Amino acid sequence: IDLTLLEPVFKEYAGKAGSIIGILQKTQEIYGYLPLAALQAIADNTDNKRAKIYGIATFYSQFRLNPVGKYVILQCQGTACHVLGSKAIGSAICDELGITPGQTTADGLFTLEDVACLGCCSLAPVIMINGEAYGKLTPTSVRKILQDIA
Amino acid sequence: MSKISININGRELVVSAGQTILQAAAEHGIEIPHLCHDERIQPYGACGLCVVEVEGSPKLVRSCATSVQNGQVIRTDTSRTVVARKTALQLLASDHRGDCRPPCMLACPAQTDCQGYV
Amino acid sequence: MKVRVGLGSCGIAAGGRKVMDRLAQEIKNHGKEIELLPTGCIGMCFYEPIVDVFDGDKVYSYANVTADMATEIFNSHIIGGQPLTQYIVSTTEKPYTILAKQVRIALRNCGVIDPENVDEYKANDGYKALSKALKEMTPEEVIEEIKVAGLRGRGGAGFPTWFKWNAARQSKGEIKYVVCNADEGDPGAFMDRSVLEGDPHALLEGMAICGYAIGANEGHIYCRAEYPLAIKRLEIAIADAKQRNLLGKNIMGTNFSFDMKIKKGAGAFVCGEETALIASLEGERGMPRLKPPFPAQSGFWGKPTNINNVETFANVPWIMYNGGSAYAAYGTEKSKGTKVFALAGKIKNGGLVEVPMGMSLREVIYDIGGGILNDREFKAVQMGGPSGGCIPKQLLDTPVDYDSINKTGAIMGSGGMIVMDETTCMVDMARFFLDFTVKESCGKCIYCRIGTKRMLEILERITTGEGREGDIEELEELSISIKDGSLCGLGQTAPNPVLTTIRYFRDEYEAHIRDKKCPAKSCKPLLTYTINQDNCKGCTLCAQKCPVQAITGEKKKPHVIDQALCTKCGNCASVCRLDAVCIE
Amino acid sequence: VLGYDASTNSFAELDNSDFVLTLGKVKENHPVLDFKIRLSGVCSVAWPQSLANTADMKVFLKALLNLGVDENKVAEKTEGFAELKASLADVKVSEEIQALAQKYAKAAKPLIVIDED
Amino acid sequence: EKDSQVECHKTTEFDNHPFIERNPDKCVLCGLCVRVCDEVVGATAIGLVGRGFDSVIMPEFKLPLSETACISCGQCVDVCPTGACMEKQVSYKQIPANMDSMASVCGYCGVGCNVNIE
Ligand SMILES: NC(=O)c1ccc[n+]([C@@H]2O[C@H](COP(=O)([O-])OP(=O)(O)OC[C@H]3O[C@@H](n4cnc5c(N)ncnc54)[C@H](O)[C@@H]3O)[C@@H](O)[C@H]2O)c1
Ligand SMILES: Cc1cc2nc3c(=O)[nH]c(=O)nc-3n(C[C@H](O)[C@H](O)[C@H](O)COP(=O)(O)O)c2cc1C
Ligand code: SF4
Ligand code: SF4
Ligand code: SF4
Ligand code: SF4
Ligand code: SF4
Ligand code: SF4
Ligand code: SF4
Ligand code: FES
Ligand code: FES
Ligand SMILES: [Zn+2]
Repeated sequence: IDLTLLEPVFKEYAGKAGSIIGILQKTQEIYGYLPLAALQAIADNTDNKRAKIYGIATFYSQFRLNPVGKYVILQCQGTACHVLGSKAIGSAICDELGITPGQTTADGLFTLEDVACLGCCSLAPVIMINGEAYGKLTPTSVRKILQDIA
Repeated sequence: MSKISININGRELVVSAGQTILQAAAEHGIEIPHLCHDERIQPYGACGLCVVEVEGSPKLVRSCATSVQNGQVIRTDTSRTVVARKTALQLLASDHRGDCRPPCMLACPAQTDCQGYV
Repeated sequence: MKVRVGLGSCGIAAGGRKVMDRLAQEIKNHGKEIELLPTGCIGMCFYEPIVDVFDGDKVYSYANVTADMATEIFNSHIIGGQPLTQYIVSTTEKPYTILAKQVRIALRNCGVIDPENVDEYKANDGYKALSKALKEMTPEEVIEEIKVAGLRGRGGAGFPTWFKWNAARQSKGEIKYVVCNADEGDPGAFMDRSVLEGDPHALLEGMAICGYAIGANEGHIYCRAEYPLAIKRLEIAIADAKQRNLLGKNIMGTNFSFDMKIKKGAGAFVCGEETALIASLEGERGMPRLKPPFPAQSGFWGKPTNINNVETFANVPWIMYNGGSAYAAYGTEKSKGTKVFALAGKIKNGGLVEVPMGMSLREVIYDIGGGILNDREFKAVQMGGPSGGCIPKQLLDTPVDYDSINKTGAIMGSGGMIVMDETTCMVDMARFFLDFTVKESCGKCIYCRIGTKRMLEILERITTGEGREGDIEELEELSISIKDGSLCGLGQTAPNPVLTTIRYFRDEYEAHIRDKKCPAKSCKPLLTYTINQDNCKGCTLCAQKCPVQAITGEKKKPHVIDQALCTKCGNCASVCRLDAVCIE
Repeated sequence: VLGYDASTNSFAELDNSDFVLTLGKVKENHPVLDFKIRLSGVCSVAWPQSLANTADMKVFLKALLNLGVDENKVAEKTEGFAELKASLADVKVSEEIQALAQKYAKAAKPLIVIDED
Repeated sequence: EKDSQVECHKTTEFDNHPFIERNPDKCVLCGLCVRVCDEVVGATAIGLVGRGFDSVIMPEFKLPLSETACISCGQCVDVCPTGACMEKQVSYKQIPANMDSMASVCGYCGVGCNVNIE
């Protein structure tokens, strides 16, 4: 664990009231998730009532408590993509990759997550992979794309 | 001063400013259901069982979170409040696992408390 | 020569950086002095990535451009002066027909100015309203001009500003706060991200103006962290405004000081509501509190606070500059201003549309959107997202306003257009919208905690084929009670999709329940498959594309579908060229 | 008319009214009631002595009806309101009757104290 | 009565605290326990975890209650309206009964808190 370089984050954000969310976002940007040791380190040296830290980290719709792969898949699950049939794309992803949403692949290369909306609703369905968006998508297209990446 | 007086459920009562309607009704023997109310801490508004109808308000108000004023008319046993409380209790009973009374007592025809004297 | 590229978030969903760096390489090799400017989307997110070319006083747009297409553009048109007529869809003499009916007010800088440069905003009549309000008008004059302008509130709500905005100004306290609720938790509605990435200087000017008017010196932006490009552009604009004495202390010599801070939210849909957002800003769990007390009497840390959308703060300076008397002519009587919508779904010309109110929905769907994608039959339009309602095929004549949309059971909300044709199951759409509110409820009050899950269980049981008699009655009984008793605004307008699709599409619920079949035939387990023996001749195209082999038959003879083995995936009819696969 | 030959409100509610209309000689017959009304401080208007005829009260009813009452609620809650409206068709309204009716209909929570003697 | 087609959360809880028993199956999520432990006691040994149906009240970092900052005061027990929080048995075998109550004062501290012995 990289706690030595986690020390500057709460060494700089200290003294700001209501700074639990910012500390948690920086910790997740560093580690890719929120390990229990990092939460314990945040609870120490900044008090902030450890139970409240855990409740904040759990709520907030987005904070990963588990490690992720090198390429993070974010499937746009908005209204426009669901109208055009993103369920079939999700089924194709689950069939080809053998994983369920919220989990990680065995080789640690792909991680499936469902987001509310990516916002590029004109090119529905959309899939985000490490900030690269693929729009106007079909299951054959996503299978070819994931084969080309891997 | 001037004797702050409210009118709840048909009766006229003399109360003190700063108190909630829940406390004021309970001081005069009027029962309003509540689950999430403690008079020594702040209001929460989770259960919603303390809803009453107050004249001048379009929607039901939570008597655990509204302080008494002068000359306000309150009803606690209307159709709307009873419907809301029954729906809330049905939703709560939709999630509860437990034995209120043991099997031995419920099998007795006279419902003697077998667990108690055993 | 001027080249504009609408490279933004939707551009990343297209060629995006490819056309930009290819054009940069081409101009680097040629060595010409041509100004390449990254802009935001015009609003036509289809046909992206948009490229605008300036020849003299003429502007051409012939986009859908890749790296090879950009190279051909540079070789043929940028140097040779020859347009490619096979890609031309908009010229100066022939502009976009879609923008012909659009009174562009909120997007008057999108696709025109450089968002990362304050100079382009200043050259496009920007920040002049700021100087006018600072030097020539009093804050009371600002409030009265807003009042004659007819502004009451944007982003749902509806209560008038003068009872909340002027009330926030009149609120006692040495410290007042301004919050711009720049989180757009609505799926499919992306007006705030588009404004932030296309013209953040207008929003910064607007927030400065309302801060000057209400007497607040410090303000916050509640912006989600999945909005980086927007955060980077906003911080660049903030740095530029600090550098050019447009922000900070003593702007244009005037005594009023205004400083900016950017707060990145964690991204929860319930973290709006003006009481959960306060708790999020306060560093706690976003859970709605009890109203009353209102944030006008106790908001940020117990201090009075004014919270408004980006739309309101954008509209305020543009009212300030010209005058609210001009905007009283546009639209209906009861509500004034302009509306910003995002058209999506089974539509042809989808994307962001700027409109006035009073304009009929059939105009928006057909005349502006080009009709229905694949020329299908229009069925319904959804307004407000998961918290909104549905409008059927019989009410396209309803004008867009607060009162008319409130009449038909829907909610304005963020103002999102979803177009659904006859191939969308309505019960599945209600189930989807209710699943979104189930996944985004804070679970404090018991109605939104339990009842909205009970309705979801009913809907998922209907959309499988295990529904019973009376499920409509249980749905109505749950919906009215959840709407009445929920503490937060999320659970109050939670059953609006079910309540609007149960009175406008009640005949399909019975079809899913009694007949156990799906009228739209897009509702998986409620189907059956048959082969027409007359209109198909044994090419085995469907049986080859069913990798379980539940369809048996010889060559040049009609096949037989085994019902006990096929799982009704839907690929038995997607490839049949003779269309003899009947679905019942 | 109402079902019970009794007053519909208590004396304890005299302090929260914003208008008290006195009919009869309450001061001379029940003077402690006048003590309470005076100490409460609410606005009290006595029925004029020059209106000792029931036709003046009918003019009062007509002036109240012309001030915009809800006809549908009183139609569904009463019997014989249509004939009451018909019998007040050609009733003229005077100035003092109009002033009294305006005072009564303007106030949110009025009481009428009638001396039975 | 319960319908089998709806789901109630069943727990396999293992919290062998010597004094405080917590049953999430009987919780109505009124939040009185966390509010008292935060605002009154100040230990903040318990808190909310999750959203919606998945909201559950549990100690810090899902640790046992004996591994956290608990005082074992029992105020969470005293404010609970249901059987989700109960205190442990002082007698040889405790039972549900209507106990007789006598008012006395505590015999340990000079603060002299008033008690009801049941
Ligand atoms: N983007 C959007 O606009 C959007 C998104 C989702 C939901 N909604 C809508 O939000 C609405 C609910 O709004 P809400 O949850 O903020 O509560 P609300 O509508 O009851 O409150 C309306 C506004 O009036 C203010 N107000 C009321 N009385 C006041 C007083 N005496 N003094 C000062 N201010 C006062 C409130 O603070 C609030 O700003 C719903 O109609 C829902 O559809 C809107
Ligand atoms: C679930 C939910 C989400 C909301 N999201 C927003 C939002 O994103 N932006 C916004 O301005 N208001 C939002 N609101 C409504 C706010 O309460 C409202 O903006 C605020 O009370 C005052 O808005 P006004 O400036 O139009 O009066 C939301 C309300 C709810 C219940
Ligand atoms: S099982 Fe126990 S906690 Fe639940 S209702 Fe019955 S007595 Fe109360
Ligand atoms: S209505 Fe839903 S989101 Fe709002 S406070 Fe209640 S449970 Fe939370
Ligand atoms: S429907 Fe498909 S599988 Fe059946 S006979 Fe025709 S081509 Fe062959
Ligand atoms: S229903 Fe789909 S998966 Fe099943 S046999 Fe037919 S084509 Fe294959
Ligand atoms: S006090 Fe009891 S019922 Fe209330 S939330 Fe805590 S454990 Fe649940
Ligand atoms: S016993 Fe006291 S300190 Fe321990 S959890 Fe309960 S209230 Fe908190
Ligand atoms: S008197 Fe002392 S030991 Fe007894 S309950 Fe009070 S504080 Fe605790
Ligand atoms: S609806 Fe899919 S990206 Fe926005
Ligand atoms: S007692 Fe629970 S809402 Fe008031
Ligand atoms: Zn269906």
